[PDB]
Amino acid sequence: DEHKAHKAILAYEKGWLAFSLAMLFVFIALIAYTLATHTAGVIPAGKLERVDPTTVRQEGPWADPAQAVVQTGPNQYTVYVLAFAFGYQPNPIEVPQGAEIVFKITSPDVIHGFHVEGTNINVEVLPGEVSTVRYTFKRPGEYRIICNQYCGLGHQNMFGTIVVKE
Amino acid sequence: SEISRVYEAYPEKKATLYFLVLGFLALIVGSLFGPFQALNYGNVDAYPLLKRLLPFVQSYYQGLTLHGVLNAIVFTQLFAQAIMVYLPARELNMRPNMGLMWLSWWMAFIGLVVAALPLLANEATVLYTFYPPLKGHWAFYLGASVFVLSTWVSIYIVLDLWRRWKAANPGKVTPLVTYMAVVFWLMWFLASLGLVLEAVLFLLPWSFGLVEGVDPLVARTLFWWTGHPIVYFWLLPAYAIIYTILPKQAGGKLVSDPMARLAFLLFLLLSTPVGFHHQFADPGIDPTWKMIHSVLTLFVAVPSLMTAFTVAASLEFAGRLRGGRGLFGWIRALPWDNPAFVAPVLGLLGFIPGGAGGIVNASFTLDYVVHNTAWVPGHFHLQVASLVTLTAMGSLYWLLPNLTGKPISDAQRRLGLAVVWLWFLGMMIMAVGLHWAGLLNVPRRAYIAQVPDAYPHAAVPMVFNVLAGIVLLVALLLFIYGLFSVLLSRERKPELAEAPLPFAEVISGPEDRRLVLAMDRIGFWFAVAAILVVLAYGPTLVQLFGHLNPVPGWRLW
Amino acid sequence: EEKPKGALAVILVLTLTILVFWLGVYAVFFARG
Ligand code: HAS
Ligand code: HEM
Ligand SMILES: CCCCCCCCCO[C@@H]1O[C@H](CO)[C@@H](O)[C@H](O)[C@H]1O
Ligand code: CUA
Ligand SMILES: [Cu+2]
Repeated sequence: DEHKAHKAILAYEKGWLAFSLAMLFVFIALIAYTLATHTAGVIPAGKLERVDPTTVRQEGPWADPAQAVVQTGPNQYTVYVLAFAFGYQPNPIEVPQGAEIVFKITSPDVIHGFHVEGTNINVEVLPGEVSTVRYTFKRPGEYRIICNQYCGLGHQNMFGTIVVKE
Repeated sequence: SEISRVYEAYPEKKATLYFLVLGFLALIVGSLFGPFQALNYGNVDAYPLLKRLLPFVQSYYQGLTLHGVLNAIVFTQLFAQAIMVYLPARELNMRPNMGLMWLSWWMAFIGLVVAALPLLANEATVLYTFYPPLKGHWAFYLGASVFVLSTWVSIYIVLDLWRRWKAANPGKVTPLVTYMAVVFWLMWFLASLGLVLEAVLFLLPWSFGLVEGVDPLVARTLFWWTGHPIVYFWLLPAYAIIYTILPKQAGGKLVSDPMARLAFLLFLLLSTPVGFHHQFADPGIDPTWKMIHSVLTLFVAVPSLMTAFTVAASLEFAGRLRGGRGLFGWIRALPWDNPAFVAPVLGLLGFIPGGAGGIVNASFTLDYVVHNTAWVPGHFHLQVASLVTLTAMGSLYWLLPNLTGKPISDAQRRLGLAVVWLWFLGMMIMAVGLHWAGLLNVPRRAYIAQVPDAYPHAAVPMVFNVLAGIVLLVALLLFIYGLFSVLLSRERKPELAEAPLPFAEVISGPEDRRLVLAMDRIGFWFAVAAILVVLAYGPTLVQLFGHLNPVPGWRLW
Repeated sequence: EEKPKGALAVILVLTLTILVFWLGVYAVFFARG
């Protein structure tokens, strides 16, 4: 008693540890899996792409909202989005379902979130940097963009729209 | 000029009390905003009423800043400074350097006041994460800096206690509580460098006018270097108490000294090099490095997995000694009549759903589902707002008397149980509401009650948030009532202020020795922990600092 | 006395809860891919 319980516990402890680590490694495998699939496109680009937040809507790919969407591949469309103090440009964003949409988002003021309700697109938008994420819509419709990073008093009203054409 | 002979003999007792009281006052003020934040997520807008009561409040966001800052940063740090200095002191029966101890209290107090001014004045509504380009008043950054640096003095105090004890006990293994405290503070020192670097290199010169811009990516990369380990900084004081005091309150013993040392050692090693799990959705950070940090994060979960079994086993053991029946008999044998026992046990119950949430958030690609949604706040109220806070509240039943000599009537003990059950119950209901809403894409840090029709599909979970807000409001009110009924009475049995701390006995075995001896090579393990931080952050930080792109600040409130 | 049935029970619940959360969100991840 007490010294008997000591050995037992310490014994099942080692078992519990071996099991736990095993379950963790399985998770590590299932995560590796996702990184090999098409779903891993939502992982922000790793390379640094600097830009000036004070001249973003004056000169460059984000200057003219009309040239936001641009076919860069047979089925690839690059959308230059601009998340700003309480809104998204262009609004709405119009793209074709089934095509690989490569978003390149930046901000002219503070940090914003870019969360496309219904998808895995969830990337932070930083002033002076370009957030590059790839995604392929498989269902047409109006997907709503929600800002999930506090950016000021109008933050709760910062929404955007993406129209994937059938 | 000391009316208490007890305080002359044990001065650390007085400094500890000042840390505690300052900490709970902060907890009370910050918590006032909670119920309103819950109603808000319940789609109900009660702010005009709060605005009528607390006129200085200008918005949902200023209140959220006060909430996070006063609760997650101030209350938790002061509780840690009080516990991780006093417990090791009483265990070793050695006096901390008192000139330094009081100096650390004044730094925290002066730093808190200095920062509180701008906060209360709506000059820094940037949330407890204060992410640039959002620019707050210089007194906010200066106040926080001093407040946090208070901990560096705390670190020095305990290392000093430790060195002095080792000199008077040559060849003896560091006692358990002191061991936890030492690796705890050494971990914090390594962890705090991120924030110190952010404040010294960017934040402070930025708010003082020396520089006009700050690179957002490196600012948040440095922030999270400290950002994650700080929640372990919030947790371990609770863990020290759960491992070394709870078993005694339960009527049992800690079934393994070596296991508790190992858990804490793992924390010293793996707490800091995992910050990228707070940056999965960030650009400019290599995906491979994110995977690596994702892996080191799953490993940091190991210590808590061990803690779960060691503590559970100690509780079962205690339950048996009390006449524990079968597979669940030990559970009913425990002292559910003692709040010092119940508060932390409930905290551990909700910690299960809490840790599961964390493990999810830590799986790299899976974070894209819940990042910045109500799910995250759902996760952490189960961790810090419940486990840490309940353990702290519950420990008031043995700690408050031990420091003041003030007894606790049976009425206060029962009021305490009601407060504990409600807080726990309330937090659980809210966890369900926030997690549910999070899966429904409702964002966090949002005054959504102001846009009623923005989230219709979150109909039922909003109800749970309204219920939680009411339940917790009642619990909070009762806590205040009871806390002050204890600090405002004059009954004083000096003999109980002189009683020893209710430390639990520890069962030891034969194999302990050599394992315990290896873990006591603190200098070695410290260097190892430091090397991991250099390997997990060095490569990325070198590249960010070679391509800094600072941007202008903004005020959008 | 003997085997820690209660402790094992607790970590069993901890284990199952972790699986529901993980597998549950791992599913949603793909549903939104
Ligand atoms: C004290 C406070 C906190 C603790 C502890 C904590 C632990 C974890 N967290 Fe976390 N966390 C994340 C991952 C984890 C992981 C893997 C763990 C682990 O350390 C947890 C391990 C826990 C376990 C494996 C459970 C063990 C269970 C035990 C020990 C209880 C057993 C019960 C017993 C013994 C009683 C039985 C009683 C009877 C009567 C039978 C991630 C992602 O990787 C994010 C980013 C999310 C995002 O996208 O923004 C995150 C975000 C946060 C934020 C938001 C910060 C912000 O504002 O942006 C906060 C405040 C926070 C706090 C805390 N977090 N976390
Ligand atoms: C009366 C109990 C409490 C209630 C009802 C409550 C409620 C809430 C709610 C509804 C939110 C979400 C706010 C939003 O996303 O806009 C929140 C956030 C938060 N809470 Fe609490 N809370 C309580 C106690 C605590 C305690 C005790 C702590 C820490 C020790 C804490 C720390 C935090 C933190 C750090 C945040 C995040 C702030 C941010 O995102 O900037 N809360 N709380
Ligand atoms: C900015 C540096 C400030 C250094 C301040 C050093 C103060 C020295 C200690 O003062 C302490 O004050 C407590 C009340 O607060 C008294 O109860 C305690 O007996 C007294 O010793
Ligand atoms: Cu933009 Cu919140
Ligand atoms: Cu973390």
